[PDB]
Amino acid sequence: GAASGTKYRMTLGLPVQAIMNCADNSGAKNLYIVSVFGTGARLNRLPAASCGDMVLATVKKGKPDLRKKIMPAIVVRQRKAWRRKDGVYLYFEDNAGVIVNPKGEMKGSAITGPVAKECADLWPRIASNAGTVV
Amino acid sequence: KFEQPRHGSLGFLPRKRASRQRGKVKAFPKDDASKPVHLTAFLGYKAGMTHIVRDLDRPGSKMHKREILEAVTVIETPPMVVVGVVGYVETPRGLRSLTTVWAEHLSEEVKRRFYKNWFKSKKKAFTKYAKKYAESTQSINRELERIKKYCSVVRVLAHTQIRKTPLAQKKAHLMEIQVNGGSVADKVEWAREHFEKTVDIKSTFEQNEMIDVIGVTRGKGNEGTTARWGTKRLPRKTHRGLRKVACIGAWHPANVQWTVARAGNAGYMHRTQLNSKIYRIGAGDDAKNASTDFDATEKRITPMGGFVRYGVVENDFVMLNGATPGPVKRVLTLRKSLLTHTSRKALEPVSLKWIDTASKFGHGRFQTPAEAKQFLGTLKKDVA
Amino acid sequence: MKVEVCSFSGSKVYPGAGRLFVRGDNKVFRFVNKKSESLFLQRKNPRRLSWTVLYRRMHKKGI
RNA sequence: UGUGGAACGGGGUAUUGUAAGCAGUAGAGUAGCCUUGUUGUUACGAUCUGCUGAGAUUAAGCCUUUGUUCCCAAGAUUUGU
RNA sequence: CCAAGCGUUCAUAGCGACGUUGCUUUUUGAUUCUUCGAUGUCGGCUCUUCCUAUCAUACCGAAGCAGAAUUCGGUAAGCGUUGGAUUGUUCACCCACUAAUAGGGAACGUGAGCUGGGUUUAGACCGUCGUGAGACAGGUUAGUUUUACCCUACUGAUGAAGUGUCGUCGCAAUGGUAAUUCAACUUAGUACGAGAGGAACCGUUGAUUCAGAUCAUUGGUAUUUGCGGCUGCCUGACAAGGCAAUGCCGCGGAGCUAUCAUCUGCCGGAUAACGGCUGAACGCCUCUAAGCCAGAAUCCGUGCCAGAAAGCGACGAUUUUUUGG
RNA sequence: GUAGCCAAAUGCCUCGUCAUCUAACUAGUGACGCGCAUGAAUGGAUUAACGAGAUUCCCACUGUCCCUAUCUACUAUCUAG
RNA sequence: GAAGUCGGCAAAAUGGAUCCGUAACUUCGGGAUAAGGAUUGGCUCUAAGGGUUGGACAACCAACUUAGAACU
RNA sequence: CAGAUCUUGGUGGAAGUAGCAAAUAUUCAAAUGAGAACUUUGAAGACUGAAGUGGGGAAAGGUUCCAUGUGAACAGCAGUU
RNA sequence: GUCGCUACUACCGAUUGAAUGGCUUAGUGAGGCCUCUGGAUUGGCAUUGCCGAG
RNA sequence: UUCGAUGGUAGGAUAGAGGCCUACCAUGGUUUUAACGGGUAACGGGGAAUUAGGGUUCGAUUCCGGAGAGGGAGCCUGAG
Repeated sequence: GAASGTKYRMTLGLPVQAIMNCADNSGAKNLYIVSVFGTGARLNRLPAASCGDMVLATVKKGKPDLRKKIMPAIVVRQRKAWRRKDGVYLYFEDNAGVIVNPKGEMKGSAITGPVAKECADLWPRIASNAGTVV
Repeated sequence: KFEQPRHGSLGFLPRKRASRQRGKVKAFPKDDASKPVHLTAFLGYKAGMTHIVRDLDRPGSKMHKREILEAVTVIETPPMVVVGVVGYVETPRGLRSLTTVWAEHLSEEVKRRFYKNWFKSKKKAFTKYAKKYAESTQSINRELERIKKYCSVVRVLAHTQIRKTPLAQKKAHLMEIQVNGGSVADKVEWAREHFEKTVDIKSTFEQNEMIDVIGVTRGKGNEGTTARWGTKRLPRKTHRGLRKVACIGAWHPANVQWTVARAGNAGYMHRTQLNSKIYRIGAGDDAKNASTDFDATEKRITPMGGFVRYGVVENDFVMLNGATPGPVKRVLTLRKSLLTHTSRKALEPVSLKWIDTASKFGHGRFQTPAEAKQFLGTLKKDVA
Repeated sequence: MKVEVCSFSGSKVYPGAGRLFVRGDNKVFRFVNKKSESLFLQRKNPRRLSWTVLYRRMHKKGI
């Protein structure tokens, strides 16, 4: 919410309880998705996220200081393929996210691995720490 | 508790098979006496689907001035033949047809509509009417003057030229098309001069126009509530099945309500989809039907190997964006929009950059036979 | 309106055809169809599969 | 009895992936036979290479066809201001 | 309802004692009018509908710079009211998202719809009580969930004609109906405002939920047993095949299908609260008494679905030199 | 009521108090015990191995689910008996 | 990837053989196939492990294993 | 006698309805016959796969064994068997 | 000596313990070297392919 | 003691000896005279401090030898 504007609809691939990798040097090894920001009301429907989303996650493996607490995170890579507006279906080799604050500023300083273009446009702070895009 | 929206819409009831196949216009556009005389509907045949790439002209959009890929539906629209005129008087019980005037000569295609076995019949359908037309030519004028003096709605009888369409059906589709324009007298005169004459698709519709598509959807047969109404599947432990509704009603009322999902027919229903934009009105007498200003290859609008289960489109066609009701080769009705369009999307001109002509019978990778020849080189049967 | 080349079979890729896979080592692969993608995931060698243009170029098929 | 239909055939479009057979010493090597070879014959040999973008399938709910061969110019019921 | 009062100061901004007039009761209780030749009994799942005693969304009013926050206050049930740890549970408490996670009825809705976690008294253990057999304001474990092929209801599918016959094109009485919400940006650093701060009508780009379709692309599906590969056995060998209740594996057109894919989803009238105009009554004033406008996601319509199988219209040809007309 | 043991299959109050796991547990385990109403062959405590016994948690895995879809055979369907 | 459900019910996953490695606890007997890893086809060879038998030996006949290597 | 979930007997609607779906599978030609999907012969395709759908016995049955004829009843379809 | 009370030490320690450096486990793996190919160009042969460097 | 630990045979590599490496063959080799493992707040020695004799402590440091150029690994030139 209120990252850089509007993002096109993308195929959801990371529902709740999904464990994705952590793509920054904050000290966490994985992110366990607890909730997804912006999810509406629908019976029995599990909230899910795509690249550039603003999920809430916990650290299951990593520093004990970073463990046992909820923290905002941004999804940067997903295994599920999604279609761009130019009719291109693309997907990454893994599901990965980065720990951020409610404003979207990364807790870490460097991003390892590629970053989706949609996430880069939505969150400029992620784009600065990112290397290659798509 | 745990509220959720109801499954399905109560406006599309009953979910029965449509009583027709052609697809009728339930409401023609409101008549205006200032604009010139024109038609308000047309008939075509769904040839198939493809996709196109075009530059998106939309200020403020993320993909502004950037190429986007969109799916389109191709509908073959050869010119229709006007063979009759019908006048409707406005009675306090609705619109009532006063009289119908037909043309002197009617083709075999339209004459087949009035028969179940045309070949076995004696081909006596408008013989005496033609005799009256040729006897002294006063009854036709008298009826036309009656339509001019009375009546407020004028509709011409026009039939499709299915003969020049690869469909095996020889019987033509006949339809009443309301004539909008200035004054009933001009409407009747326009019909009279257009008797036994062809009306083209580009005279009725134009590029970038928003229209409506009316047709009967693809038949699906009987179907359970899970796929007919999108209900939740019951757990695996459910005895005696799990693809049903667990509670179909409650005590008092001791009856099953009309709002409860039940198994039954799930297809072959009359629908009209609104706001279909015309991306291209192509002619059947040019070799660049599928050629754009950014792709100068002389190719027509036909996938490699022809349209799947349809054939080759050699007549005029339309490139409505998105999907349309009904399967391939079904006759579809195109109607002028009843609403007024002023949004950016509706008013945006469309300039296609590329139209896919690869085979839809598989994972086609060659747009044209020449491109296939150049890539593949010489083959064993090709050289000898 | 650009046309790409398949990263496995070498066939011309028109828009709206096949899929795109970006690996963890920041490499981009374009697959013309699921067959090419599956064989790549199975580690099949394009220089070994007879129907790939890379095999034809290596073996000088067609002279 | 008609821009008629059907059954095949051809072409196109698609799927798979290079058919059987022949030839080659290419082949890790292994045994006999000879004037004794910087291509020594012969026998066995997973496999490989060339004919071969080959072969096979291709409507059964693909397209097309001026190709071939046949078939239909019938039977029964109902219906009148 | 009354008003002693609290509310630096004003009895009803708003709280507001003591009494008093009522409504509801899903709290058990009271009685025993129905049922003991038999109404399967909690919860959960699924699904539909109804009420407002309104959580959010729509439009209004009340005070104070504004901007928030409150009365949710006035109308309003059209449209929504979530994902989890736990409780068998009803309820209730936490983790989060969200505009919101409002309350109830429908035999405390829903077992020939499901499940059997609760009860489930047969087997068995424990605590207390009893000499004992055994008992429980108790705990624990294991324990068969039958039948629709009948009538009606509902969902779909055919269907005769005395009112000529067979077809084509039509009208539409009636019944149903559908869209919903949010974010960002331009308004705008603008109105406002000593200051920091800070809106709104509109418009644009997107998105959530719902609804109707479609298969161009992508994904899934494999009896295309279509192609190729593999194991055991068999047809003397190669080749070509068969069996192994679809032998297994990779790809796999066509079809189907995916909020895993794509497309589409309006404006007219009458109003509720409320605000005004000409204007009396009650010689003036005051929205009201007559009359006229404005005005809600409200109601009814346009549009959309079905088409009265006993509603209707226009048009076409009327057993052929045999016969019937 | 000694040695032991415990909100234990035995504790009404009770979802007892504290600690642990989880983002969140009235669950589970580990400690405490004025224990309504534990307790020593009506046996108390512990116990390796064993168990289609009961309970809690973790990994692998998966249509249990998000969210359903597709395929096969036999029915259901129609027909003769 | 258990978010379903009272409850991982059902299904999936593992599975043969050879070579490594195997914890707490224990009644010292086990746990244990603990857990956790690697290999497996075809073809051509190499080495070792046994029987009678003609004058240090020996041309047969009659045999099955194990281990290793190259190639594909 | 109108009742007694009365007694015995006969006969209804449901109704040409539920249903006649475990055990992989049958096909071609000829003969007989009024009549052939079920009889016989030949051919083909399959199964039981020696802990068998094979060959014998104990208990039990009692002529079911064999030949020649019949097709009224049974063989929930048919029948020349 | 007991409890009562205060600062401090060490052990065990559920939490299926965490984290820094080494020893290993299985896979992957840059770069140089050797080795098989490889052939922009040169290279003796208007003339031709041969040793080739490469 | 596998993927070389002990020795033999043969070969490869090195400038050269050599289990340095490879294939095969036997199960060997060290160890209470302390093998193996661990700590070293350990570069070693000439030497320095204390000074009856004997002993104790230190040596990063003017000299000699060894290793290193943040950490490993690989290589060209060059006698090195």
